[PDB]
Amino acid sequence: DFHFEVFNFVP
Amino acid sequence: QIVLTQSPATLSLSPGERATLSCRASQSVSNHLAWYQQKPGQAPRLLIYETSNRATGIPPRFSGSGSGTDFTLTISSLEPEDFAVYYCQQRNNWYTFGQGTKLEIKRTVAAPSVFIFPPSDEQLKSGTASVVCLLNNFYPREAKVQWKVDNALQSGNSQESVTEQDSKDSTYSLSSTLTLSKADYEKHKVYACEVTHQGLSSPVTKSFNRGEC
Amino acid sequence: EEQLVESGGGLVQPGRSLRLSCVGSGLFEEHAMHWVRQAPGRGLEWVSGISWNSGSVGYADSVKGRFTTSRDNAKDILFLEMNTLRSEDTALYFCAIMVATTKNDFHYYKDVWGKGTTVTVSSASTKGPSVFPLAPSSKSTSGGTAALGCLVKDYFPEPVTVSWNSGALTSGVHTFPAVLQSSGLYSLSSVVTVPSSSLGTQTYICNVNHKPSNTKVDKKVEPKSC
Ligand SMILES: [Zn+2]
Ligand SMILES: [Zn+2]
Ligand SMILES: [Zn+2]
Ligand SMILES: [Zn+2]
Ligand SMILES: [Zn+2]
Ligand SMILES: [Zn+2]
Ligand SMILES: [Zn+2]
Ligand SMILES: [Zn+2]
Repeated sequence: DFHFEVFNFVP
Repeated sequence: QIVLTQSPATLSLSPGERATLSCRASQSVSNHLAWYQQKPGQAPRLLIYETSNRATGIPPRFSGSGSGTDFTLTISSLEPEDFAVYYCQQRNNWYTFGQGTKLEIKRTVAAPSVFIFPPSDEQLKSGTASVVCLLNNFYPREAKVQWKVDNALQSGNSQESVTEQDSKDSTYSLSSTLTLSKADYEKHKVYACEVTHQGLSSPVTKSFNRGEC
Repeated sequence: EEQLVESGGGLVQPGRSLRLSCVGSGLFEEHAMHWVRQAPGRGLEWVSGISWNSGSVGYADSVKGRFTTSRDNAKDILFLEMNTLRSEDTALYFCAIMVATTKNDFHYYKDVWGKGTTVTVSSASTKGPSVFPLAPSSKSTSGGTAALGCLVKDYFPEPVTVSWNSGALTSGVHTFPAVLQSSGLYSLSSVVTVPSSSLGTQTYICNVNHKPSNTKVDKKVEPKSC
């Protein structure tokens, strides 16, 4: 369960 | 996770010239590939993120490109800064770095000057014996250092160490150390390190006899 | 101006535990944090990563089931709890923020790295080095230039720093990376290229310092005499 969205996003 | 293999392993170029570094993934990483630069004693630094985007302050001469499995980092005309280690990195499935590509300054061939050192006498009275052969200011880095004790080839009792590329002359230096028990050192007489290198007209042998001044 | 500082590293025996902390500046915060390590003379290896709200955690297979990553936003501290330690986990351990995305072609990245904390796993024990002269002789001379040095043998753990003439002499100096013996101890050499005319005139001292064992050695290197 790795989602690139979870670890990369603009705060 | 996803394995990243980088080619070339070592890339030798002159400043002003231009570099192409490859990184291939076993499975598609989409466009989530980054490039990092690292120099001795420093933390890595981001160059390119998401395949083709430069971080702030990254010179335009760097550019990234690729998709899925094949990617390339291009340095259009290299500056002295840019000779270092480069890592590709994927963040498609967790995070993975490649094994690294080392970018070295290419220069004219320079033959090593060789020096052997007997083990000091304070070392021998301490109970050990180290024989040091030194290759100083040579290029290229590929060199074969061979230890002979009364013309008997040695294996398993020698260890090598190489410096980083020198900043001004762009050469390397290397030390090969023959580690023997003092008992086995004092039986024999002739200790030689035979050095074969691209810049030598023939194998160079530096030797001494145990007990000579 | 955000910065990351690691701590908790040090010397530990195999099968034992250490616990690293990584503190980001201030406050929760809205970024994931990761552990990246580098073994001596080797490349970077991603150890672990944890999302901003600790909702997602991953590890490399090398450390799985032995290390545990957690974090606390309120303190903005990241933890690497290290269990079942091996000699192969001896490395410099970086704490890093690695966020990058181009969603809606809105370009955003944040990449911050700590300087790292050192982890040494071995059964060996702290010991000061044995400095021996590498004496200039006819075998160390080559047409006007002679070579001399110091052998810094069997010390643990790393680092050691080597200077010549209290730093007065720096040109022609090579201190090589340490080499790890079958014993589990380190050795290196420091050599300098000097004119062979100055061997009879100039004094040469190598300054070796080993902070872990508090060893301060100053050794003169002389020409080999009969
Ligand atoms: Zn999922
Ligand atoms: Zn937000
Ligand atoms: Zn994607
Ligand atoms: Zn420049
Ligand atoms: Zn013999
Ligand atoms: Zn923070
Ligand atoms: Zn864009
Ligand atoms: Zn030199």
